[PDB]
Amino acid sequence: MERTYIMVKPDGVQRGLIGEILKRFEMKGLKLIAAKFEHPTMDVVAQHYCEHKDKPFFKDLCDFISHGPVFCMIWEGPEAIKIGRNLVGLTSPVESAAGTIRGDFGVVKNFNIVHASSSAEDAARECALWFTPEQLVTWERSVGGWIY
Amino acid sequence: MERTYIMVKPDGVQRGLIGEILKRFEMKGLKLIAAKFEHPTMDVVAQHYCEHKDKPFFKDLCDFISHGPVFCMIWEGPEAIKIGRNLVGLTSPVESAAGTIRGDFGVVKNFNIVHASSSAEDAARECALWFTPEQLVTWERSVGGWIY
Amino acid sequence: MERTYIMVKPDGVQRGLIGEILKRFEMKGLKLIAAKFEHPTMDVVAQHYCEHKDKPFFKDLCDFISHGPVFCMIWEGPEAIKIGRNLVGLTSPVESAAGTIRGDFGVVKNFNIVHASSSAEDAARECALWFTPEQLVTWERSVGGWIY
Amino acid sequence: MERTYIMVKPDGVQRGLIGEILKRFEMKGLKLIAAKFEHPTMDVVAQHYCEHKDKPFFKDLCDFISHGPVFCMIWEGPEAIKIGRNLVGLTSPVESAAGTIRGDFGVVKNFNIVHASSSAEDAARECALWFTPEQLVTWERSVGGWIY
Amino acid sequence: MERTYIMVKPDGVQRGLIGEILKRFEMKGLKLIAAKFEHPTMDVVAQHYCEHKDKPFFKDLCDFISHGPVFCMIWEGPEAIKIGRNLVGLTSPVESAAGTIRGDFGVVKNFNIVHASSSAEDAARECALWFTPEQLVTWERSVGGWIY
Amino acid sequence: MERTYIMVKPDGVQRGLIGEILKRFEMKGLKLIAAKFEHPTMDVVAQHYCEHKDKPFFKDLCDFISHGPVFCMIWEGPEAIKIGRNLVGLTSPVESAAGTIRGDFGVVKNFNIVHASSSAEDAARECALWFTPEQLVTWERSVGGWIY
Repeated sequence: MERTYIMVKPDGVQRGLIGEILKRFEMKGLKLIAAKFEHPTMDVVAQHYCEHKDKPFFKDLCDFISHGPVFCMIWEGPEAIKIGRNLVGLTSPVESAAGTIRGDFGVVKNFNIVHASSSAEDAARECALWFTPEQLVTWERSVGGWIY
Repeated sequence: MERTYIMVKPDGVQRGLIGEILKRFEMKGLKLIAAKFEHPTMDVVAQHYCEHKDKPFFKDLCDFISHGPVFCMIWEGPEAIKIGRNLVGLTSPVESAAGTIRGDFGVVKNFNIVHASSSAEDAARECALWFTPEQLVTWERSVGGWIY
Repeated sequence: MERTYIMVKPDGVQRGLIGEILKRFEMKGLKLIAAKFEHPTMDVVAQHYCEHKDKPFFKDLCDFISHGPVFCMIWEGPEAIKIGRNLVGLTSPVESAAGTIRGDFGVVKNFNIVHASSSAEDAARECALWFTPEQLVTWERSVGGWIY
Repeated sequence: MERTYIMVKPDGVQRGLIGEILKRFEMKGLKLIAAKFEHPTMDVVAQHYCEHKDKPFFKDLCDFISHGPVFCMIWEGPEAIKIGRNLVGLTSPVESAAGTIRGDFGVVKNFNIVHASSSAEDAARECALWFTPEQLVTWERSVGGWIY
Repeated sequence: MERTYIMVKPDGVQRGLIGEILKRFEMKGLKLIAAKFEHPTMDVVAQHYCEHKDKPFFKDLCDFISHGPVFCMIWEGPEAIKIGRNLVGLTSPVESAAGTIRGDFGVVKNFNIVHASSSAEDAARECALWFTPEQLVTWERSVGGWIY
Repeated sequence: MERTYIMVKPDGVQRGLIGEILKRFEMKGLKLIAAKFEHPTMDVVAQHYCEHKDKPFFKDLCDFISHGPVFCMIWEGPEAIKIGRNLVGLTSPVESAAGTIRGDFGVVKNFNIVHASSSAEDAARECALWFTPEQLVTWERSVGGWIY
């Protein structure tokens, strides 16, 4: 039972894919916990990409996301993190199978539409980093017991 | 040039229609300004429904929405308010034409999926009431000039 | 609280529209009670079109449906009958609005894809005529109380 | 039995709507006669829009369309012209109902995505003008006898 | 040339997925032979799942399916069985790729939405068992010679 | 940076799939350069299948396509050729994964709906063979820099 951080990146937003991406997660049956449209701050972006702290691309990459806008979500369910990765596809859209977001919509990795958490450790950081705890929604799905 | 407040209500959320509704607004070409998933407070709900202040249904209605969850949006464009009404349909889904959200998904008015602002005055209140000003996103669509 | 009889006609079946039509009624929120794919008997068709018993086109119309195949459904809900008409469109496709089954898929009256009960009296007859009591399914939807 | 001229205008092409529009005509059941993607010539554009020869907005209207690109189509069927109009919606998208092309995707009237032949007279002119005799395709649909 | 048994399980029906699934089989081009919505009998269920006669999870598995409802189908085509498997995905949805039924809509394996015949042996058993000879529909597609 | 030739074959045209296919390539992000609907000449078909010049099935395959109709497209982008193969699926539909054109719509090799250039060498030949230089459209997408 997990929560994963999913983020429509600026290219996703410019291309009008927010609704499509949300809907794919919703139909999959993960439970929505948090969502918001935003212009991120540089500090949040720099923490988000902390693992790439001192490499040549770091500045350009941070600039691209902090310029925004982005659409932020947290989704909940058994093996949510792996499911997010499955729905999104591989890092390179050219290697992504049709059916996945990247497979269906992306061309080059610089513009791969959407972020999904990579691991339990990344998910734990990302969920707390992008959303304050008052933004987490407690609710119960009448239909939930037929999903898991 | 207007902004309208659009809200997926609890029945919308339970039925898995957040993504579908967002996507219909996105494809229409209105520009997204603000969005968030939330559990509303009674005080916000009571202000939202202020025009029904002292009628028999007021308590039940406020309870239904404040129990939540809801999905909140603001959308921008020429005649956004009228466009929101067009996409959503008439108050009673049974009177709503197929193609509209209510036409395509709703059965009875108590469960009509989604709220759209009714008028310029309602929109002005609703946008400021549901969203703090730091939640409004400034951005520019590369494709915008082909929409309006 | 009503039950309406809905029938994908042979032109609809030939064109691969059974699923699309079932889906529209399902997405609308009506509760499915009954469904089967069949080659109808001439007796049932002749009863179905009994109001036209003594008219010129009667033979051709009966043969058309009895030759089949058809897909039969019963759908339940408040004002299901009116809702059926709303989803299907006007008798002639050139007059049906986009969004409806005929408006989206039909070209001429004789190939108008699908049948919906026209009134309470017709539905009462059609539901019992096309389906036996054994073929009516009693069940309870967990999400049902969010629809009506 | 008519032929109507349908043209995806530059805004339609910029917004990635060619397939969406083609698909809607195709699902409606009209028979495709001709199609091509092109940069139109100024001569053709001024001739197409000749009814507007002496008018303030003529030079801008022509420039917009001849700058291109456009996707040109011919569609065949009983009452094809009226049907084109039904699928597309009214001149102004704000006044176009959901389910039509303009109702689902348009906002303003300068950017209303697609053209449809207005009348029998207009259709005959437009077909002869945007297409050459040898671009018209003769073929027969196996399923066609189930459409009209 | 094969016939495969496809069954929308109770979770599928609860989640409003009957039309979605039918539509995917229909678009794939397999030919529909039989369909019905039913509350299955305990006798049929225990027989269908006989390979699991003596096992801890037998009594719960049968109860789940016989409580119902289910939507039953037969689909015909060259290598229909393997195709059913391809459309549906692997037993566990987490391991099912996007684009399949389970990959797009499933989360856990107890709630994996739909059954598909596993092998030729299984298909012949399942068809004879969930359907009676007179529920099988003989018909011919005009477009069928363009599919196989 | 590549151009790939994509062709809806007669079975695809007969089944109403032109729009669906155009839409998938458009949604993927490749830039449309060329498109037309046509009855192809035997000369062009024979060249198209020249690698099979001296084989038994050659006559039947040539007749099948030359009888037509076909819908021809050229699509541009980084690795367009590989992307074309990815969207279309494996040569045989029973082996193509759900999500692909063949995986979603095809049943057998001979009716596999659509053609995509197989390699750089094939694409270079196919683009010039099926289209004249005059039919290539030069244009610039406002949203283009968000795709690649």
